[PDB]
Amino acid sequence: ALVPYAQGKSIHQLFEEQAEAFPDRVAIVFENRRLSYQELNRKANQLARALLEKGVQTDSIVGVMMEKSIENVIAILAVLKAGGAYVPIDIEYPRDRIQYILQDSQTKIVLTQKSVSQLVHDVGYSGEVVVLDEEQLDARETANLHQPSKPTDLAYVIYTSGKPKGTMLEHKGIANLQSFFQNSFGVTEQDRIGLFASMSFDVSVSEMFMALLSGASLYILSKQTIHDFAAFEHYLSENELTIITLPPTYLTHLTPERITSLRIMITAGSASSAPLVNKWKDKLRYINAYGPTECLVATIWEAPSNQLSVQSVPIGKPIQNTHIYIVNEDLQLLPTGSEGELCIGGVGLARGYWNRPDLTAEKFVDNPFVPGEKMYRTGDLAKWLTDGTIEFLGRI
Ligand SMILES: C#CCOc1ccc([C@@H](N)CC(=O)NS(=O)(=O)OC[C@H]2O[C@@H](n3cnc4c(N)ncnc43)[C@H](O)[C@@H]2O)cc1
Repeated sequence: ALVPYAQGKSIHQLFEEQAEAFPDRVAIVFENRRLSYQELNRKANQLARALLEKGVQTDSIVGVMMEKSIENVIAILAVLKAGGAYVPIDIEYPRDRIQYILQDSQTKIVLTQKSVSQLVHDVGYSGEVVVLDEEQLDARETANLHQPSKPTDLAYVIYTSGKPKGTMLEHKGIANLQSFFQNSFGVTEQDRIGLFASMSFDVSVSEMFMALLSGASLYILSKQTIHDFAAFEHYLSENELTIITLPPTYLTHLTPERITSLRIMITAGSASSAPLVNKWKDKLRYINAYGPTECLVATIWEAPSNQLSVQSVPIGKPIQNTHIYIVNEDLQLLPTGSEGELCIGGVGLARGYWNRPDLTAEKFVDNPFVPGEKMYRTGDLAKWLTDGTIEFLGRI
């Protein structure tokens, strides 16, 4: 790779390495409960062995219908360790949408919990249902499994909206992001990282593995904490959280003077205004992160430090091992200042859309610039600036 990363390693392999180096460090926090890296890893291994016994294997797609919680993360890690990929199904989606995802994904096994069992019943799911807080796992072996794995194996299928489509992401993209987070944000095991997004929104993937592939601690925010801006600020300050990713629409309601310990604020998913950036960029490192679900994150713009106010907010430059092409309708490259479609190549590109071969071929085209690879057509309008940053301009 152009930029070094842990090539050849799976997500759970990278997590296991952190658990070996930082066994007694806090890995995950939810309300009054927490687990160390060693405890989290052992519990994930016990559940992974149960999942293997039930038949989970390479490119098994496993539904997860759970409340955000420590146990939710145990389940994700266990699916990966068993060799499968997870499909997160937010339990607050409407019943019609849950049923569509279950049917489209063709998953034969759904991981849930006692408080969600009735919803699994009421959506009519006829596959295998594992109620995790009814399974007896404590007696199972806790060592790592070392199942066969390749970086090109599926890691997760996340649905977006035509009809919702299951976007298929492999391990390699997240391995590259481990290296990106450590190089570009300087993430270390000392960091304390909040988890804000729904597990059905791929921001949550970034947040979870930003912590757990670096030895840092992951603080899963409760619904009560998110629902009250003052409670959110108090939680971040009392727990001395150092990194958080937010929608700009949430950030606009927060008070910088009430957050004590953040060193990085990332916004993602929509544009931040220049006045919002100006309000935060001198209190901490403000980062605008852009990307489609089809590659998680594609570009970032960190507001340059110790500079006067900005009047606009670029989406920045491609992250490591990722390439941006701004092209016309004939996929020809445009010069600086010309508006065109933002297209993406790189190690984090999705495999495509689950059981949508024509749509996949339409959106993941042959990369004209790198023979043998694919390039994703985002439908986003953009242009280059002469300083080499990109301006997001809306939809084509
Ligand atoms: C470090 C770190 C993690 O960083 C990220 C960054 C982006 C993502 C996205 N995958 C989140 C997202 O919104 N995905 S989405 O599929 O629901 O929507 C993608 C579209 O949203 C818009 N978008 C998306 N980020 C922007 C933007 N920063 N400005 C302005 N429009 C945007 C563009 O239209 C994208 O094509 C996740 C993690």
